[PDB]
Amino acid sequence: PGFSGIRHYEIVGRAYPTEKEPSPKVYKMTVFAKNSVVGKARFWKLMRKQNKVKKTHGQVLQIRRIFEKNPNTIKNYSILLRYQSKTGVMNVSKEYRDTTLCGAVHQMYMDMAGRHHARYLDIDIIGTTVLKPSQCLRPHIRQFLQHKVKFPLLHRITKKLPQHKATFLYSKPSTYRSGFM
Amino acid sequence: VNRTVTRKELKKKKHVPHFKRYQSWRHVRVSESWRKPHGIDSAFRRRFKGYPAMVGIGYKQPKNVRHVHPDGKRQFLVHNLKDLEVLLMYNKKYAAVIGHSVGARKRKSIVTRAKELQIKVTNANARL
Amino acid sequence: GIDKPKQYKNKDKRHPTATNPYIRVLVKIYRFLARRVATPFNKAVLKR
Amino acid sequence: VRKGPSKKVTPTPGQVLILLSGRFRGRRVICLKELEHGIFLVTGPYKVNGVPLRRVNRRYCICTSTHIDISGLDLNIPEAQIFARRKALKKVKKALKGKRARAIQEKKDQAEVARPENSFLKRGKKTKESKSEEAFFEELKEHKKKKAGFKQQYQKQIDEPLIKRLKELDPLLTKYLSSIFTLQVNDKPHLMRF
Amino acid sequence: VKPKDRKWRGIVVDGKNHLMGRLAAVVAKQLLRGESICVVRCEDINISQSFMRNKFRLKNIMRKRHLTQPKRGPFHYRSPRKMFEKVVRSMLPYRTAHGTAAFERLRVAEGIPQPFAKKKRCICPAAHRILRLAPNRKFCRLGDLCTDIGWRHDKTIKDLEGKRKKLAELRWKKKKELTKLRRAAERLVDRIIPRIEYGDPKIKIGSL
Amino acid sequence: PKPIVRLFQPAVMTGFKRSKRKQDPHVAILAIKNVATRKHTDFYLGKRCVYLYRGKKKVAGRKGSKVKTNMRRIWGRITRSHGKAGCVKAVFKPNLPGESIGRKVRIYLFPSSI
Amino acid sequence: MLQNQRRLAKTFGHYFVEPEPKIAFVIRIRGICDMPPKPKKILQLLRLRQIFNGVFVRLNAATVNMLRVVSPWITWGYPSHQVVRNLMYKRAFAHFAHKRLPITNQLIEKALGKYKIICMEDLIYQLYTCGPRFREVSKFLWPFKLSAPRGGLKSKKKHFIEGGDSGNREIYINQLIRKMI
Amino acid sequence: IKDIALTHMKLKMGHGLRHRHLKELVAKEDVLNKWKKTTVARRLEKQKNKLNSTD
RNA sequence: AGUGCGCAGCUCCGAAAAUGGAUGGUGCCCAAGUCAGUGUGUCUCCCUUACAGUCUGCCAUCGAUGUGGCAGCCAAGGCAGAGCAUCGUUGUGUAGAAAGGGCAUGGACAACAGCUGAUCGUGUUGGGAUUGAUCCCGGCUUGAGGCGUUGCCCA
RNA sequence: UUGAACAAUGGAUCCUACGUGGACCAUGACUGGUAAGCAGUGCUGGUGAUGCGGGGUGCUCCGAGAGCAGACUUACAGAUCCCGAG
Repeated sequence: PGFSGIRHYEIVGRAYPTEKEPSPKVYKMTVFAKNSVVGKARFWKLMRKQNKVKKTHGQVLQIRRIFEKNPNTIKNYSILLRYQSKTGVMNVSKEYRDTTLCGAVHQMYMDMAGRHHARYLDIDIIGTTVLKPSQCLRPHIRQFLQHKVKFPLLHRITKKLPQHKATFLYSKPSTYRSGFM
Repeated sequence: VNRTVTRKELKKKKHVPHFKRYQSWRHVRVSESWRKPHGIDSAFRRRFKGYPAMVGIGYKQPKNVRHVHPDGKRQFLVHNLKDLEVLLMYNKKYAAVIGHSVGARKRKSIVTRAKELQIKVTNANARL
Repeated sequence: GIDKPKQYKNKDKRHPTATNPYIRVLVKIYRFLARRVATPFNKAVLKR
Repeated sequence: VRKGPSKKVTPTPGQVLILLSGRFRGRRVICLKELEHGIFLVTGPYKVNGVPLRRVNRRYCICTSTHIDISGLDLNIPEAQIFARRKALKKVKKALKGKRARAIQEKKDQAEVARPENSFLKRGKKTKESKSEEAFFEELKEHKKKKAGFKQQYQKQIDEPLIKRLKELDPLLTKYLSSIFTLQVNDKPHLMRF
Repeated sequence: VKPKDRKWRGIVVDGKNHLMGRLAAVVAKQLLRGESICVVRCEDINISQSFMRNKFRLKNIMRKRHLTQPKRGPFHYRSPRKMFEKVVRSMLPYRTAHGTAAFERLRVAEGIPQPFAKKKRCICPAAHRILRLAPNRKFCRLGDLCTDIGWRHDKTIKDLEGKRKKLAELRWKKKKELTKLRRAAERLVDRIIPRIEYGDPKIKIGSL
Repeated sequence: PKPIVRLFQPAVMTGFKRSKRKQDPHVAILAIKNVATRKHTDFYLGKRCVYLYRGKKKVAGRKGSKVKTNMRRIWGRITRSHGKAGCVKAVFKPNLPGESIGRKVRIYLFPSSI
Repeated sequence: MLQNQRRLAKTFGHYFVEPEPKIAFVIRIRGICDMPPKPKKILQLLRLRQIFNGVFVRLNAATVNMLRVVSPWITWGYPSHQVVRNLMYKRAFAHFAHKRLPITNQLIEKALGKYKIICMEDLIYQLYTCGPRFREVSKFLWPFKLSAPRGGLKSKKKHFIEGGDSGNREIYINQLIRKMI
Repeated sequence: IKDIALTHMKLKMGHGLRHRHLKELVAKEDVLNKWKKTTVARRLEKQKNKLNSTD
């Protein structure tokens, strides 16, 4: 895909060392957020509500935006998430073929918004994993997990720049051509 | 200063609109002369979107060009040769406007003396 | 617009309310003195 | 493949320009030299284009990518005598307020403008008059006639070795310059290089 | 052709296989921009939903009448051309001088009459039913809807269009022969003077 | 006859600068032919433009032509772009009339900078 | 030196706890009508009386507990050195003699010579790196007036973490100042 | 797929072929010339040459 | 692979009022509905514009400074609650207010050696000035049983 | 380290002429009532006294506050057309 508007961060934090607890525990979250502001926000939203450590009493040791190692090979990311609805919480497992994990996460977010009207701040990413093509359980993924998938472009509409979007097109179009112009 | 106002600065006036009393166009009793609206529901006084302009001080013009006429000169209402001799030294800043009641006999002398002094008379050609 | 503080108005009185031209002459003299001698006494007399 | 930086497209000696406005719209001319900053002396030869020795703003001409290689031609011209001032009594409408900058950027302009000469009585322009509407008209006619005859000297002095050069270079350039540039329905000026 | 239409010049838009309101909106914006447009074949315009849905929509539209005097009430036209003119009217500010100027630049017609059959007609890609509607989706025909609510002239225009198409086929075959021999003439001249094309490094001042 | 030559680009006056319910009659919007992106307006930025309309009386023609004409001219300049679809904001003097909307305007290639 | 500490930490597998920020540029994003009394008073105390006015503030307990309570009306963030420099050299005016004077070296010498501050470089230095005389410099400064930003605000009403344009943009206030100068 | 357009030809290769082999395949199969000889190539080239043509 | 429970998104039923009518109209259906993302000082198209923000000019206000002849010289100013020069701030407003500033009417006391049969005043019509109250002038009517400008006082 | 921060043309001492003393709106802070564009309250802000941009229209919503102009930029909110902006 293109421009997954999401950056992956591996944030590491703890609490300010008090004199009763001179070495507080250290927690490392993995946050897929638009930017580091939202990332640290989610990190502290988990620090409070899972450890009673508050952004004002805590201390970030690392943030570390993570870049995709090899973005030129397609992977099948299974994302396990939970989200809030009008009624309570629901657990979801979805999977996406993408070249980047941030790409698959942007795909997951827009897919959840589409199918379930879920929102970013109402989705909480439980673990993510990468699957071998023998481990993908969904049909719309197993159909592309073949080696030589092949299909035509049939009712194509020939996207074209606004510079030459014919307002009157004195020719006759054809939805089944190759569409160079 | 015996200096006429230039056209350069006459054309930099600030476009006073044609202020009128509100609804002076409905009735002949309501005259054209401006009056500040004091109504309670008046949309004019409340300055609604498409209503006419409200007389204010933002429209007042700089001191250099305020009361200056399209001639480039201020005006001075004269009735005697005394007032011409007064304007003797400011023949470029001022223009001698003869009073409307000054007769033809004194208008003749005023016009003569003012054209020797080279003061402009805005109403030189009035009666003969 | 701006949430203004109070725009400065000088409390002190700087014009003689007296109608006597000679009191006004004295105000002129002591304006001169409070300016170009600038002593507390001259400023006080100008006030008064 | 190199985009490179941006440069001020400017006419050079021997560059084919296209006049954008005036008596000669869209005619292709040869830039000879620059007279003032932004004003150039051009001529699409009076035999080729019909455009005489002329001046042009850099702003009313298109600077095409056609260079003529005008090397080795006599381009010396009495510009002041040929092109009159047309505004007589050069800089007197009000008594000079003083030019009270003393060394640089007023004196360096006033001296540089007191250097040049003046088109004298024949090569200068004639301001209009009546003289029974004819004693001026006839004399203006012969004044214009002799001025044109004096300009034809220099114009042919340039145009006889300039056509012998463009024919020497390649023969189609004379018809290239004889043809006038127009816009048609499928020509988009914002996309046409020159 | 009548005199006022003999005087006519503008663009001709084939309304066939077009979505009615998208057509109307493109036509309206262009009329406002000052074009003269003639939307021809308004019986073959398409509308985006089921035939029955659009039939009931038209029924509930024609339900609206001035109760005091209907002859002054909303007019509900039975001609496809006039229905289209009213949709375009709605898209235009027809109650101003420039709005009525645009609406009078609009030149809707049924079938393909003569001042417009003598002209090259075009299509709006946006507003074209094939290029716009998903094949999954249903659609109707304005001539079907208008014959449903009345409009006794569908078949009358079908016959005339068949005649026009036969004449067009004759002219098309003559044009095919003429373009054959015009390519012949072009090649004959290509022998004499070879065509110099843009893709040429030879065009230069050391050549040419 | 002499060769009539075309050294301008046509545009349409698409109304004045305006919000939904009020307008600025000083800044006219012009849609130029075959210009349909904002990137293509950088050519016409700064160019001069004339709006031609016909009066009844004969006004003086070109400067020095000394022949009159029924045409009348309002000159302006293309000052900036307007939006994304190839419209420009031009300023005229005097302000463009009201029946100028939906009408053609010539945009000359000068002042040229290429 | 900070970069060298980070280099050594990354080398040997340690955590460089980045020094917590000391200054913050605070910009008034919201307007002036419908103002609750306590936010109104705190914005007065911050000298943010005009919309799109900015001030430098020290970040400590006292100032942060005010920034929190007036956050729905302000953004703030940690400006970069060059952003501070651009602000000072293009937007800075002196609050001196009960006037709003354009900063000059002579005016700086007059108003702050007491503190061995003579040039605009001194102001920029104290502001960026607080220094002892940050208080005097900031008081000497007049609250920056900034234009309505190019590009614009996403949404005044939400928080920056909620996609909006309020609260703390820890480093994304450089992107905002750059649009506002 | 809205951005691409399909050319008449195809290569015999596996997924994610490296440059080392893909360049030698396009060379051996002569895809650049087989493309430049097509009709669409010449339409596009006439368009682009009209574009980049000087006066 | 099949069979159960369920849970969320959209859709359908549930869904009935009286003039003809209203996502504002048109209409829209891979939307012109709906849910997300994106438009980056970077973008083939992320642009529009409020009387809001920024810069500038002018008006007015409230101030600060130097002055308001003992001045470098001319020009200007030269009525000390005036004027002059520079700078800064601030401009919504009902009721209400101003020891803030003015326009205007009748008449007394004064000044204009004011104007007027070479045509007063009124009125009418054009023009110019003014932010404005209003002021000045040309034309015509008209013809005196006249009028105006400034200070101040009595209404 | 003049011993918390931030702000601050301000503190003290008085005199004095008026208008007002029907209010209303919004919010889990509520009380009476089945409820009400009902009645009565609390904090704050608005309307009244307030125009301007948007909500088609609307005294109270959202933005923002209003000397006269020029340029740029935006808020709320918007871009099928009406209607500026894909």
